[PDB]
Amino acid sequence: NPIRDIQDRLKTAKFDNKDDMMNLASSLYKYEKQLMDSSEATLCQQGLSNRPNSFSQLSQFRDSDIQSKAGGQTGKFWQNEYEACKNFQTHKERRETLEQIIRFLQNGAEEKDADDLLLKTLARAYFHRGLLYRPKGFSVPARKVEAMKKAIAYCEIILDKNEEESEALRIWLYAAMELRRCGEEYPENFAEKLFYLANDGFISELYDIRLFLEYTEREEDNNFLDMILQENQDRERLFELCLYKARACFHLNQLNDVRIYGESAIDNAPGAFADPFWDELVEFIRMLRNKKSELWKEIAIKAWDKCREKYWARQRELYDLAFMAQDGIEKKTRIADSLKSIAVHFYLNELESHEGGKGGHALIYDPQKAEKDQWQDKSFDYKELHRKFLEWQENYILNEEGSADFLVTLCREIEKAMPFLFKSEVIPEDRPVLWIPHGFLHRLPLHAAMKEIFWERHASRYLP
Amino acid sequence: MTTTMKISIEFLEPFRMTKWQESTRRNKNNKEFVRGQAFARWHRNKKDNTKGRPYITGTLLRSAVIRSAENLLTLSDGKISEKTCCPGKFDTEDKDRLLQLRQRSTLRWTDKNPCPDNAETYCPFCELLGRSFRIHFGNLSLPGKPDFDGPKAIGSQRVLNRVDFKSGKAHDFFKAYEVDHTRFPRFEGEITIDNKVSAEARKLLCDSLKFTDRLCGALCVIRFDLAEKTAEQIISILDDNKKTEYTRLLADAIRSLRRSSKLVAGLPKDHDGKDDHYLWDIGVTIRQILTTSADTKELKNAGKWREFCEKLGEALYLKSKDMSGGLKITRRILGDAEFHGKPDRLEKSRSVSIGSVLKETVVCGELVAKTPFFFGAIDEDAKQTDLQVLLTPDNKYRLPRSAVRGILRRDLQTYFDSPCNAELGGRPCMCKTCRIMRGITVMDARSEYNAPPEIRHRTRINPFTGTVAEGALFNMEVAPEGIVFPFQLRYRGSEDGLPDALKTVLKWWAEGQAFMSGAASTGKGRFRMENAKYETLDLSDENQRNDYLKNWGWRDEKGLEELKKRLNSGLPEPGNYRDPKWHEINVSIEMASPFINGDPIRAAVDKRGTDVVTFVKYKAEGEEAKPVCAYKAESFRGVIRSAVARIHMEDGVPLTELTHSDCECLLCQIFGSEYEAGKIRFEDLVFESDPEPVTFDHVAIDRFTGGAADKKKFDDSPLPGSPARPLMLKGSFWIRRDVLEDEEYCKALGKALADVNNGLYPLGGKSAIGYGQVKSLGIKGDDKRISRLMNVAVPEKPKTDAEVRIEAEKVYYPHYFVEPHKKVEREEKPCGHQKFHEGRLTGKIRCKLITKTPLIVPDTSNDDFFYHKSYAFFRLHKQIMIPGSELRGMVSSVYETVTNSCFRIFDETKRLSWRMDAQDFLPGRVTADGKHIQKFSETARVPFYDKTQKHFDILDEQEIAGEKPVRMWVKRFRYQKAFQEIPENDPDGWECKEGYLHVVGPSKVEFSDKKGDVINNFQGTLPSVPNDWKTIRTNDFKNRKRKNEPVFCCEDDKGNYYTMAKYCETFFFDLKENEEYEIPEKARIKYKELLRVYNNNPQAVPESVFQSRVARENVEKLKSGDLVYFKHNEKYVEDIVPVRISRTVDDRMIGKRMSADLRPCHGDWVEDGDLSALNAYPEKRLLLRHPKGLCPACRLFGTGSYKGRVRFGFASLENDPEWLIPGKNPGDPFHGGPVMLSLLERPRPTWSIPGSDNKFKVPGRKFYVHHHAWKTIKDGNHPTTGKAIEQSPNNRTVEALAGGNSFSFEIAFENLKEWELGLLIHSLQLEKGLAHKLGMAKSMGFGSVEIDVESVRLRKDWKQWRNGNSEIPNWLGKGFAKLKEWFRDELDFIENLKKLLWFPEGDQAPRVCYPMLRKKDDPNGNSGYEELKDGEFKKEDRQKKLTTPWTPWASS
RNA sequence: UACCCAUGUCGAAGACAACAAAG
RNA sequence: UUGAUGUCACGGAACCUUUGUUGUCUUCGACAUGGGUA
Ligand SMILES: [Zn+2]
Ligand SMILES: [Zn+2]
Ligand SMILES: [Zn+2]
Ligand SMILES: [Zn+2]
Repeated sequence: NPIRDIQDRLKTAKFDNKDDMMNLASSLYKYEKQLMDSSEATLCQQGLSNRPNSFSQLSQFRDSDIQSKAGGQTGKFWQNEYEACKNFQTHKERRETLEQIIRFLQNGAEEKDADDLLLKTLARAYFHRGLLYRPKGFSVPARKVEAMKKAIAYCEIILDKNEEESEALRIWLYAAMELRRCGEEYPENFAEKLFYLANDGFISELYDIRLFLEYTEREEDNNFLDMILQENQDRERLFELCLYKARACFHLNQLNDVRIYGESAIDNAPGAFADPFWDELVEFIRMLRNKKSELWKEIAIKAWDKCREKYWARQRELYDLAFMAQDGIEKKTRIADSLKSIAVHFYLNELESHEGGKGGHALIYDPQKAEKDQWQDKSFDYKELHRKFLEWQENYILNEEGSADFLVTLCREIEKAMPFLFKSEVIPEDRPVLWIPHGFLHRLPLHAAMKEIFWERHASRYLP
Repeated sequence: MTTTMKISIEFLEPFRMTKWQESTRRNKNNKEFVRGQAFARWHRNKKDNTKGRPYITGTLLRSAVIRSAENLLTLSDGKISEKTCCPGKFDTEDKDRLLQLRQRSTLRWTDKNPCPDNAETYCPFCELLGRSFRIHFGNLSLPGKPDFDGPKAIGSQRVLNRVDFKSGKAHDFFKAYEVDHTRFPRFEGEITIDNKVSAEARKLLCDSLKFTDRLCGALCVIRFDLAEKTAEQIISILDDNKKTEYTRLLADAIRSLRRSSKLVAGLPKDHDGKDDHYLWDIGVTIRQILTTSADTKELKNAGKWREFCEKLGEALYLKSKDMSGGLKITRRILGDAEFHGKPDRLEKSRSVSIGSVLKETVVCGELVAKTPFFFGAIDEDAKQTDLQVLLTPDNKYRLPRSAVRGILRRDLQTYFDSPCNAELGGRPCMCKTCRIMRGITVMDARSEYNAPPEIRHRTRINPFTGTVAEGALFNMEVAPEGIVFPFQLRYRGSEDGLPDALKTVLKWWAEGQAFMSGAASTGKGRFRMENAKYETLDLSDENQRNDYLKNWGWRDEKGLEELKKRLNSGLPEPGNYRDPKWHEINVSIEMASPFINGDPIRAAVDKRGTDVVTFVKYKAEGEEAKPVCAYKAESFRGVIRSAVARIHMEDGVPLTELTHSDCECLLCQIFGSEYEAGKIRFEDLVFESDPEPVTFDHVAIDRFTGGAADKKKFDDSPLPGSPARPLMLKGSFWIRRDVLEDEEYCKALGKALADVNNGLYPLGGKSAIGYGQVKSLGIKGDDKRISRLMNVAVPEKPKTDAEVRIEAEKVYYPHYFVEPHKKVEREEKPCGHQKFHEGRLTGKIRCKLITKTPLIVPDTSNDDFFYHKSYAFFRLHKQIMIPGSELRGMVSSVYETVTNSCFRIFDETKRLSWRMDAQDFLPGRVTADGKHIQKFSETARVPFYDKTQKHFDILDEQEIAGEKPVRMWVKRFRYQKAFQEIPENDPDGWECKEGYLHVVGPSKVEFSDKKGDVINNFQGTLPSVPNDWKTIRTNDFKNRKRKNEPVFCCEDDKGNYYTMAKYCETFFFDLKENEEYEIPEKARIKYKELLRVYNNNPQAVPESVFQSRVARENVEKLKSGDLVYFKHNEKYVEDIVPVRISRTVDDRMIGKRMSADLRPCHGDWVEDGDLSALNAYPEKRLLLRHPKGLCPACRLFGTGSYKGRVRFGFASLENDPEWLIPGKNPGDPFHGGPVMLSLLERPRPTWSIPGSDNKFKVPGRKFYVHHHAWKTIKDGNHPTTGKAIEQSPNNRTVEALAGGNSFSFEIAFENLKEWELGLLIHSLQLEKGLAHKLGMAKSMGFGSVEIDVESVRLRKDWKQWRNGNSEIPNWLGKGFAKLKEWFRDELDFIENLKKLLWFPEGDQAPRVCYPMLRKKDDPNGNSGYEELKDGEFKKEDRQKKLTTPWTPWASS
């Protein structure tokens, strides 16, 4: 009964009090919302008990400055409740709660007389609405980018008037970081806004920690890492904090405790792969490799162990790092077999292919040889081989009976890209060969490799 | 040295242009910039201004030429003339410097390696590529390079979306500028060719130029060698007359006039035929302004007039939006941003050979719109219409190429039954649908027809309250059916002809199943391919290829005309044909009741002049539009969807109560939801025979006064329908064959259509008064899969227990009042309309009505059937009927009285006024502030209109007006007179005092059309009426012997004799400056009401010279310095009057004179205030509603917010008419004779409420008693006096039936409790000895009718109906028990109602008549109204006698 | 500043209230 | 108003959901005007 709620709010309402105005605005908004969507509560055909006094109270409430101020306070209260109750609510409950805040404030933010609290809450509401989008597959959702861009636009209004606004500067940088994660470039004034944050301290938010880490990696200065280390480790999200502290220690040349912080982050990790921690962990491993620090070879293996114990776009990159980090050929076979879902094992390392290296690794195991030479690691470049496969595949569809030339070239390309197939040293003659391919190699005819066709010397079997 | 080759590009379609980008944002990282790389660009002369011109990049032309050269070399085995062409090099090491990398496969013609990086000579293809600036492609720009204000000056940006195949809903969208080829067809450029370029390379370049068929999104041929002033005037007119609530109605009506300028001459008049229409004659008037505009020389052209009307309507709409706070548009939270495809940067190319076989098939036909269509295209500058259709700049309907390609892709995917789950970017998709589409060319088409689109109003109904949902009202532009678009399709591929999928799709289109536009669920966009012709061209043949190149593929107009001569008729026969997925179901609806589909805007421009007319649609018959009455597809779809939803449940919850989020119920699977398209499509229903609409007049009757309520008098023009001549409504709807083969969905549709067939779901509006009743509904084409499901005497009424004792020597009042009970039972939540609730009764009641006295139900369409107004009995198609609205109101009054309820119709804001009679009022003058009145001490009479003095001559205009003070001698002895100069007769005893003059004019006038004592005693000729009130002088004396009582006797040219008996004005002197009294706004409102009553007086004297200043000079407000009589309290004034004896205005509205519970549940604002400060907020409605809910009458018969639960049908005569008076023609027994009635005059609330005392309340509900004065009227005599009735312009002659006529009608009730149905049956049948009153002249003895219940049928289920005659006593008992529960034995209003409903017995004729004005006017000797005012009907005990039924007012 | 009334005429309502696009 | 040995943008239906509908007896009697005399 929304009408009874409005009557109760008007029964004892003081227009100099913030709480009463917030309650009255919430009741009126809820009544209007239930009217709009044609719910069962629209059957309430009654009105207000005391017309002469209710009319005066409503007229006083609907005056411009009281109504405008009550709207911002109501939006802030809902945002504060959401930030503490987001863990309890589900996806639909959180999504509906945030969209309610946006609608309540969007009708007033278009004017020039809107207060900063209206813009700050609305910008923060959009920032958290965009974080609810789980990145599925390689394609980033197009509405997460829109939400971050919309949050930035609201913050830019405040920042133009007040460059050093404390709350608006954070949200502008929070959304700018999200745009880079999605795939978009940094905004046109990212360097300026980030440098304005140098004359500030942490607001205890975990998102502030990574903001100063990026400042450290841009200006090469280490005047904020000491503050990061002396933090409280009793927080709920200890895994995210430990990962940040490892980065801070790395720039300070504290190599010993980086493993300790990384160990806790890996051992204590969230089960869900949609958490931003997993993306940050992969970048942390890539950061060590990019700076030629011989330390990622140990963190990556430990991270893979936890990941296996527990889709995610970075997941295949995590397997690639474990494949590269591990120096044992026998262990690398088990890593490759998980993704697939004389024995010759194939694994296509997309990370090394992007760097120009031989991303195709052939793992040949001959039991009859000694343990030192039992495993052989043969590397090849499959970029040219893949292009030949695509040409044959398209020619087969577009022009049947004319793709035989492409098939012969494709079969010959296999031998040219994999010279270790007709060599007796690599594979002894007259012995069966088992094929367990990975990636597009399933459709690639391996037994038909021509130099002399492959089947004239070895037998072939396929395991999916 | 080089050579210049001039290039001209002619566009055959609207090409696409990309928006201007900042120079820093022209890189690979800007998605929008890369997306528009295939479009024409926009140039800015200055970077800070949008002024510039469009152009086409030469790199785009080079890329198109390279692609064409690849195709040609593939055709000719890579040989041009004698030389052989290498495959060419399309690989570079520095791939980061290239803005775009090739994603498509490169065509292969030779297996050799490309030309060496350094070589003496290159192949012709390599020379064309530029490896050997050998060939420089210049930019293409408009001839002469003009300048425009911006990109909007040459084209309009249009939104193009991407629709998900599975759901049928747009996944995302993007925008592009479309520049019409008609306005900008030519772009000119140059190609610079070095002299070292080989002849083979030049020939290849020329062939590639001639082979390039499209560029910049359009097919191309490349050759080488007042309204604002009118709006301001209308807005000023509306503001000056204080009529601004009509702004949006005027905007819509004026925009509706764009069809033709001849509609202005046909604008409706008032009901008297004069130019007093409430819309067009508000002001110069609006009608005159529109008439002047239509006759303007500039606006003679149809297009200019249409533009003027559109601009005027838009301006008025924008002005109307400002009145509600402004134009606020809700914006989407997320998802309202464009999505652009992101190409993938591929390292190396991919050579693919497609073979040397290439055949191009041309299909030409016509796409004829079999249904109205809608191609959505919203103009940001057109806010008036919510949904808009796509049009060309010359206002021609457009068939966009993008929509045709999308529909073709959808149909190909449907044929293959395999959706294409591809994403924008990357290498081309290799699925069969994409392979077919990459060879498909369709040409954008437009229509010759260019009439303005029709606007359809659409709403969404709240399933719970049965009324419109909040914010659910919008317009929709709809393109008419019958529009023909040219169709040209070309397929280029290696097949011997069209693909089997394409053949099947084209055969589906040729059968009429071409759904190509949006809003398909409401029957929009069904086309048919007609007169289709096809031909296949073998481009592999060298001669055929050369002929194709020479004629540019016959793309241009001349080439296309030449090519159409060699097209084979028909379409190729599909080898593998799959049946269409949609099936057509024919609907036949028969209705035996009037039908209306409301179109209020069309009624404002219709010459009929009614409140609402029925919906009509327009068909495009070539260049002319044909208006046809039809039933909207949206309304029929909504009715069917409501029928389906209210029957079924999802997990125990009705489908009407679901939010349909993550839902898979049958409603979302048949009719669709907001997340997916529906699987059923409803079309418009047209009537088999075109009917002429008829006008039915309606009026709302006040429950207290018993007369017409204020502001409530209306009419409608539905399509007539009677049982004798039913309305036949025919049409069809399309259902997808997957649904038609599902037994559950067929069962649901059959149940819904069986409920509709049983009359539970009327079509159209105003179903409460008997409109839209469905007698039957037929379904064909479903193979009986849906049509399968479509397939005790009443106890006597009890004898009455009411006894009324009638005496012969007594005369009774025509009407009495029933005093209501103090308690009104209300409920906050009525029964919802979303389902058939358990424990509730639904069905029909069949009733029989028999007349006991002559009945008058006029047919007011013609007021001159026999100035004097003559009416015939109501008829519909030569059949005597009673409209269901009169029966509904008659039964509603009795139901409101039996179940003590609010006065449903009551003018709450009425403020009463009473005339003063001949002391507390004191003289006063309004201060300069205007908020205070200063008291005067004493007054004297100044003779102004006699011959004693010459005051009018001596005094001044300001002195007469009283603005400036005057000095006059005053005498006190009693002798209170103030002569300005001392008379020469008596010069002693005068005192001089200063004051003000209160001169209002000679207004104490006695006027008549006869001659009285004063007129008869006048000697000589009566002077004519003077033209000035200042020149009036006394001519005679009433008391001649004593020479007093001066009068002025004059005669009018019309025969009126005027006797003015005033000769003195009042002199206000001795002003008190220290006795200022405040004027409250309540007194100002009272004085405003007094002035309004003074200025609007039907009984005013015809000559204005005999009126007071307030009436003669039309005073509208109290001003400073006014001289008035006022009464005051210690600090404030109470009542203000302008003259000595005037009106006393009531302090409160009449709504405050009754109990707060008896007022209407949803009424007006009676408290002191404005309530206009909350118009823009939804809580203003809560201040107009009772705190406790709705009374039993408002829950059953409904309110503005709650739909009623009873429907009253028309009552039809059962036998041959028995007329009261035989007709003049004995051979025509179907028409009766005329009978003339007395004057019917307005009810007077001041009689029932004698004065301003708080003891005077509203007496109650007025009911008319039963008597037999109709016999006296039939004899031709006045019921009161007995004299013969004289014909006058104010009385009426009617055709009336007699007693013994039987009518039959049915009442449909839904979700009624047993006590509600029992009380309704009780209010219908009443009891033996009781009767209703219906029709005209109820106070004269006409209209006594009796209703008998004949059968009650109940709806047990959707399929089974059961007889309910056995449960009538139980229902009556439950209703009586409910009445006892509400009022524990204190049922005194029921007894009074039964006494007033009592019908006289045999040999018992009461004498019932209204008293005359005065006893001298009554030959019978009975006392008049004046005698009763101080006699038996004193104000002390007048309401007591008026509220006691059958109380005599005379004792003859 | 205390009393006294006099005249016999005349049509009224002609749309109003809500929704004015929202997802 | 582009560079050029690489542009499948004819690679993308402004698409999907919504009842111009709810409420109202072509009805009906006392009013209108402002003074006059002492
Ligand atoms: Zn070459
Ligand atoms: Zn495809
Ligand atoms: Zn559903
Ligand atoms: Zn009520």
